[PDB]
Amino acid sequence: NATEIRASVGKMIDGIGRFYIQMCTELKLSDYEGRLIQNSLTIERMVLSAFDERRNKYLEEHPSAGKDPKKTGGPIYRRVDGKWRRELILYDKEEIRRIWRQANNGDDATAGLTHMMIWHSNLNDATYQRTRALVRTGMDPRMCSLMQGSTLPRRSGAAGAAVKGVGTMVMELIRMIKRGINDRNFWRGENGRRTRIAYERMCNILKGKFQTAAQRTMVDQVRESRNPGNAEFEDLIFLARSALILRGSVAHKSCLPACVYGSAVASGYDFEREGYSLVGIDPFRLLQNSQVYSLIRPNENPAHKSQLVWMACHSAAFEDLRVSSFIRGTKVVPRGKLSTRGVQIASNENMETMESSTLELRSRYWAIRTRSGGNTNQQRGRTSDMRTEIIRLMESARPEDVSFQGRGVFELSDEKATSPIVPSFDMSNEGSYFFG
Amino acid sequence: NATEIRASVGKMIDGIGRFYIQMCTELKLSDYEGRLIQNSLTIERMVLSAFDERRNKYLEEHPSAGKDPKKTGGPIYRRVDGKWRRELILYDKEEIRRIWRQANNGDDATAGLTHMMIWHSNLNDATYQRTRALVRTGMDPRMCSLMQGSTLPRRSGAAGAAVKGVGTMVMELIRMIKRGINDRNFWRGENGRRTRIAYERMCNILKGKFQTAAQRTMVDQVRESRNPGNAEFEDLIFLARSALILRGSVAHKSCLPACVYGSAVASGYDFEREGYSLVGIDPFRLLQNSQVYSLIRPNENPAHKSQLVWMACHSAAFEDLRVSSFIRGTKVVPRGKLSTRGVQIASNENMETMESSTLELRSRYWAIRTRSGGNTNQQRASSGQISIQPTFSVQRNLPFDRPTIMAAFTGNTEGRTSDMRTEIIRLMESARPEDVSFQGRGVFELSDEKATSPIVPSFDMSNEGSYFFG
Amino acid sequence: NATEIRASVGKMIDGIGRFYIQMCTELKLSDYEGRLIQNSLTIERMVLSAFDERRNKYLEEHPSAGKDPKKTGGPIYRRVDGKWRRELILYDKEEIRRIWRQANNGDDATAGLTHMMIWHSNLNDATYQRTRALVRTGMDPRMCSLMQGSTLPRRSGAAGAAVKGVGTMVMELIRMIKRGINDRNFWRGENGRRTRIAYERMCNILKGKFQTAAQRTMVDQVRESRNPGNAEFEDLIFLARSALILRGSVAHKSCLPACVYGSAVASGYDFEREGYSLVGIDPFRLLQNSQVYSLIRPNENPAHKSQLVWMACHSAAFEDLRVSSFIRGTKVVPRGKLSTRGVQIASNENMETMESSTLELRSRYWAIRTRSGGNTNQQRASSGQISIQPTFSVQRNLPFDRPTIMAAFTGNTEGRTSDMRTEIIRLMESARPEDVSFQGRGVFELSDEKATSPIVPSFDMSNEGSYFFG
Amino acid sequence: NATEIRASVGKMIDGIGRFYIQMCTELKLSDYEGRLIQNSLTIERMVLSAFDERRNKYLEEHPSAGKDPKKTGGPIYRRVDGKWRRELILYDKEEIRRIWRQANNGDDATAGLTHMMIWHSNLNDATYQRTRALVRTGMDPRMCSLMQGSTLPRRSGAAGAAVKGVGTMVMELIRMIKRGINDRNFWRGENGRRTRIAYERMCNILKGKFQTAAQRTMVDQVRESRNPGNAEFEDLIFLARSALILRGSVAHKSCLPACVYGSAVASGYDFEREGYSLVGIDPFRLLQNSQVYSLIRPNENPAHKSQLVWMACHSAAFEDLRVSSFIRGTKVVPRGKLSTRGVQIASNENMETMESSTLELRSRYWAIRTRSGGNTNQQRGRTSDMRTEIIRLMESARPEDVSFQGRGVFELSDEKATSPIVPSFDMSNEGSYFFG
RNA sequence: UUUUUUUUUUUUUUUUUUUUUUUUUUUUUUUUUUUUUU
RNA sequence: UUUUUUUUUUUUUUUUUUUUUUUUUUUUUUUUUUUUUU
Repeated sequence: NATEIRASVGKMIDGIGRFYIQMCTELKLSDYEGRLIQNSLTIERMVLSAFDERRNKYLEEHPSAGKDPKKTGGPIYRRVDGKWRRELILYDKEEIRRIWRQANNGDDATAGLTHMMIWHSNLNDATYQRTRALVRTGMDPRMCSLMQGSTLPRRSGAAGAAVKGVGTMVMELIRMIKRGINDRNFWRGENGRRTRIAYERMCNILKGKFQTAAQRTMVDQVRESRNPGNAEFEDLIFLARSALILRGSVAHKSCLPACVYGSAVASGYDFEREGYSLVGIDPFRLLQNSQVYSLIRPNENPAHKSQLVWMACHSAAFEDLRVSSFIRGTKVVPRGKLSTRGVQIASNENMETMESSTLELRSRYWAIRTRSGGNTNQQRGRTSDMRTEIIRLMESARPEDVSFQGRGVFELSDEKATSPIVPSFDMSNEGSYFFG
Repeated sequence: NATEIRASVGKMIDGIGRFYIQMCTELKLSDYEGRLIQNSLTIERMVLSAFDERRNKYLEEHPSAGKDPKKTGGPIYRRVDGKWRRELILYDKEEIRRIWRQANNGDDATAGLTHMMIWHSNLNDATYQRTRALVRTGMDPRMCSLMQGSTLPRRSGAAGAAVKGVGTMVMELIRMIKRGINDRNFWRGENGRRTRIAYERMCNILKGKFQTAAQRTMVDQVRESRNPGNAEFEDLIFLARSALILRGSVAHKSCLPACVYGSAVASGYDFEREGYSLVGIDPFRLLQNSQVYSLIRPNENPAHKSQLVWMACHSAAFEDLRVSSFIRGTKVVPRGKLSTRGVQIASNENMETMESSTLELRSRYWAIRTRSGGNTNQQRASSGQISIQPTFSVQRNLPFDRPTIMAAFTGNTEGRTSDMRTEIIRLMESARPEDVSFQGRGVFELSDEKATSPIVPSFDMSNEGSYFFG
Repeated sequence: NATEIRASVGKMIDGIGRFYIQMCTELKLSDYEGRLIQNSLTIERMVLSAFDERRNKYLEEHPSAGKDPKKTGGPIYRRVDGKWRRELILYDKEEIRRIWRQANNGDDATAGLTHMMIWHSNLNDATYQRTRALVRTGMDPRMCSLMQGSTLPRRSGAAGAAVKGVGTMVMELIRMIKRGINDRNFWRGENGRRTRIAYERMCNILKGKFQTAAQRTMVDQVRESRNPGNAEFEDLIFLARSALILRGSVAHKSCLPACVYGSAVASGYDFEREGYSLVGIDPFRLLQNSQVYSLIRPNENPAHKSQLVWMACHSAAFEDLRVSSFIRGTKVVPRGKLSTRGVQIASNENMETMESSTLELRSRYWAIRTRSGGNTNQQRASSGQISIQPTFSVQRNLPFDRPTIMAAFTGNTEGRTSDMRTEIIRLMESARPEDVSFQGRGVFELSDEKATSPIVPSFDMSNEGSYFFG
Repeated sequence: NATEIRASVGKMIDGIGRFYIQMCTELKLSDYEGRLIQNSLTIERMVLSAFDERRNKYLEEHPSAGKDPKKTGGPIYRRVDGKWRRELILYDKEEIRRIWRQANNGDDATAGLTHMMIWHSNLNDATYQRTRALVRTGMDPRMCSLMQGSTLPRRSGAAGAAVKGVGTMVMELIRMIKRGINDRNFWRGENGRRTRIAYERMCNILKGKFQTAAQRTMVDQVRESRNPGNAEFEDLIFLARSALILRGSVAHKSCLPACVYGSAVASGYDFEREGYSLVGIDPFRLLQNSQVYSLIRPNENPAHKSQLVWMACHSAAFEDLRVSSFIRGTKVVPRGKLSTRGVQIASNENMETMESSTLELRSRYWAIRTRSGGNTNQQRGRTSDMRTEIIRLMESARPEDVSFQGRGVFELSDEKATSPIVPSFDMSNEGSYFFG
């Protein structure tokens, strides 16, 4: 049944929106200031810093960074008669812990935490990707496309584990392998047993993510090495460059700004009654009547900022630019010529130059975002023997194979997925590559 | 942590200063004679000749050069009632070996050796640069700027290897390549294996010195030649003329005269307690209250000699003249019109003409000297995606950059020639003589100790000449 | 070094004695009631029930036995004006967990746990041995002498594993073998892997316990059976009846009553300073000035109770009665005619009949208790040469023992049956009830502290009976 | 030329005999007491403890074992009117160092040191062999025959290295391998370089010791492992059990008691003039007119003691018993039923029971002792491939192949090796095995 | 015609043993009592 | 119909670099001097 899942997610987002309502009540912010992305961003890093129970335990025994008992950051942006000012207001974790507890009807609301942390991962992937660490592990910078969910820490659950990319898992496992190579860390002690356990958990997440049998079997055989040394490093690099084309079935969770939920809940649109979905039309139509204000530099233009915000909201920064333009109805500029900077504001930037303006989120069309792979795969002793079939499959692969047969782009006016329209692009080589 | 490094360097320089104190005690020199650069210079060549264990072993089996059992040179300069006299006093190595051993609390003090030999390399680079060898290998004399640390022999460690210039490594590797071309020296014997090993050690020092990925990769591919012949010669010449603009991150170690440390230690300024640094304010403030005497020819002027000594001390002979003038506060004369000669005195020069006088080392300002590079690389490579991920479920093609996909699992033979040149040339064309470097850093005042607030310099004085040679 | 081990054991027993002091403070018991064995016994079953983390986890998911959340038993015995009364006072585990944590200076003190559980095993072996289980597995009741450390569960560490007898391991392994025979439990799952692991751990404990090479090799070959069926059952029974004479080197850990440590610690005798030992004179001299009170039935006599308590303290219930009498200086009555019962009191016994009195622990002599074996193996195997080397250059054959040369590179299948039996049987026939053991060691006097001069005992008192059971 | 070697060894043994003469002069011992093996044995451990410059340096920095500045042991045995008494007389090293220096005409006489330490190794091999260490390394006790020169430390030179057995080298190399396995000792430091150097020196000694090409090649390939781990352990165990039959050409150096040389030198028999040899008739004829007294327990018999002393002198404890009996002319009892104990006397044994008597060293015949192997060998990727030829050679080997063709046992009266007599034994299976 | 190198604690009570070693959890048991009974 | 584990120091000045690192020796050179000469 799907009604129970819809009711659960509706209750969750209703609690999130009511928490947004109460923070707006408590912060004494104006109507416009309640529609600012920066305030929600800072509040949600406060959120993660309050439920990072592992880091809370680590920092209680580590009183450093000066004035850091329970309070971090808090750069609240406020309006005086047109101008803007930031105040470093410090909030302790514990009261916000109870305000959450009262916001979800006595529950912890860890799932909502997973969705907010994933949405932060989505915005991070949209804005900046780290070839720095990618080459710190020595892997080439030609796989920036598999850094989805890279900023997500381990503390997230299965729902968080679903959206992390294959390359993110590759980076996380190589970190553990290099740590176990630097020092003899795999002893029979509890630490070795626990890192072992985390290793097979991440590995069966990996093998669940893939679709073709060959890569699943080679991941199975990579496990057979009780002592991860150097050979497994190139083995899993080969796994990664095979997943470049033999991509894993990774989900795309559609989370939206902290405000969008709050504005919807404030207006009285109860999500429990009519039901809510995370993959269907829902996050599209909530943005059809949503107003969002944002802060922009004197050199930054808002036109690219709105498109980057739509990237962050729908996690389409790793998709083809042509398709995103089709759903937008307007051309989407690649990151090569974006005359904009990161959404977050640096701690040293002055305030006389900063200017607030609206963001456009309206899209002409809507589409389903399933956790499936291209139809091209369906059309098609050690690790090297399977690398042979990897190579022959790569040779069989073509840049022409059309995927996603039987599905299409839909119009906004339809609600039950009745009749789509088939898109068709013949616009030469505009560039289907967000980076470069 | 940085406290441990500061304590170590403080202990080292304290031992050096105490050795200077004991040499002053043993040589029966006066107070003024203990502030002479020449005495410290001769004593420190004695130092290197005593720890040159490789050369010690080579000369024990090679008893030549007449009276040379254990003693070399030793031209000690002394004052009689205003006049000067040199005595060729010969000191054997071994007693000075034990005096060092007692000076560093039972330790060998090889790091201090590295800093003194680097400081000799700094003074040599400041005074004279060898286009003679630069054209002996056939390389043009336009690259005299990359002869930093040229006089440094191989015996120095990693700290010594950090300050050697890119051109110094180029010269050292071309020497080995020419030796291996003259005779079939790369055999499977131990000599070939050891020269091979030294070769990759010098090469990963090189690739550590650079900053941009293209030159690191081409250095990696130069290694793939198991038999260094003629092609690698022009390959590494191209590497050098690329490093002319794509300069390597080479450190600048701030060593000071043998006396300056001794005078500071004698006064009781313990460096272990308050800590010491080699890059920060430290060598600047020690020179703020340091007195130095030097020997000058009857034709030489002391005004340029003091500036050349400041060059040698702070290894700023390869820097822009305008900046050095700004920190000095006075104009720094380029080597074209320096009416002076080398600091060291020739063995045949007479003594009635020689005159001793003070040197000025005070500077109006101070600045940090990091081992970083300046704005150069621009629009060379931005990686870029190779694959795509389906976010929306739309019936569409999945664009794959196939020809690079094949270059990821296999590949042909791009080569080091007619391939990396395009990138090097493209980057050189993108480079401009206008690009300002070192953003976010500035020149500081002496009165500040914690790097609080700098002042931004600005020169509009036409074309005074930012070129020490020529 | 031995000083560190002595300091560690001294700290451990000091913590144990301080915990005894604090329990005496908290229980509001009198001076006499603090010298009762029963109170310490009940408190120490509370101790084991509080650190039985495996059983704690098993019982949290199994809430049975009525009122059993965290509290078990607790029959505290108290005096009213001469008479005695038991109260079933229930203590939860957790507060005693923290009181331990504060008693060992923030440490868990698991080693002390091992020694107390071993001492409970020692008293259990002294009082009652189970031929019930010995014949439940079908093994004959003739081997009651190898039930040392039988009550010890697996949770003990290596120190606990050292004192468990060979027969205890035989029983534990036969239990696992019968469980694996009843059901197909050796699957490739985690349970099979873990029971496998515990099996080789118990087996290398076994082979470490033995001394002669033949039994070690046959234990090695018993391992080669991946599927323990029926043949291994008689194989290891043969191993056990061979260890009857070819006894294993099993240690004898000298633990003493919960009170004895507490009284010693209360008086201020710090064991860390002067050092402590578990094998030497130490537990002997602490009992030389120790007062112990105990509970005795109206029919039980205290004379045999004191001797049984000395058995339990020094784990000498499996030794020769004559030797124990010699160290005692008084005759030790065997269990055949002991007009006494178990030390522990049944839950239904009335209190008007129960009477408290002192126990005698003074011994005339003292002896070392090493984990060595006695004279047994004789004319079993002397290796011998297999090859020869030509010393003189003489035209002669080179004798090579070829059939063993083929057995050194290859081999058939000798088997564990009809092969090692011959050696075992041969050695048993070579064994005699006359062979004197422990040459070079003797019984010592109390007044000596450094093991200077012993006295050689000599018994010619016919056949008084060197057999505690029967 | 061989005259120079003969002159050198004659000068060396003349110096040794003159040092024996001077020790007899200095110790104030009687004529009988100068013919006791125990006195020479103790004096020669004093000798080795005085030239053990490595141990001297190690003990100067390690002042332990109570009163041990420069003096060790010294249990001198003396006669009072028939009875015997031991005195623990302590001699410092340094004066004996100069007395040596004056005894060899200003030279160190390290070669003589090598021969005395080898002769101690010979007596140790004759008396007791250590299966204790042989099984400490885990090797089976079925190779006690290859423990020749086991007690010899590394300090000996090439002459000492020649007589050490193959099994001795196997034990020494396994010790280093186990030490390098326990800790990461093969670093680029000087210690690793020096242990490396000692390793190839011991290995080319090994490959020089062997005769057939297959084992030399497999020893060459064992070297190719830069990191000696576990596989090389069984590799070299296979090497050892192959050398069981494919024995190495190990020399047998004929050293004699400290006294025998002294008595010969005292009588005026200059060895420089007539020449001396270590392999030929020489040590045989010097024992033909040598008188030796020894100490015997009240239960020990002198008949087996004399034979064991002849074993120690001629290092024939690892040879066939039948051949040794033939040269003796009397039956040689194997160690199984020797009702005797070690030659050296324990420090706690009482003196009222001890009795001194003569030893018989006369032999009916004499034979050359070359460093060659049996004629049976002349009649005949990894380590396992060569193990295959090892197995086939072992199968080709027979316990019947007669060796040493063209050589025979000689009579005493002949001096120039003119005519031998061929021995022939048909005495069933008396037992050609000294142990077991 | 083939050769003196040194790296943190060992060995002569004796002849084949003896020696700085460790908290894992899987479906119902046990203190009426000492060798049976389920 | 698929899920909150914690182990010794990191990160919001910014968008693809920058950062606790080390004594090896092989057949004849060099301080009359500063860019030639052998």
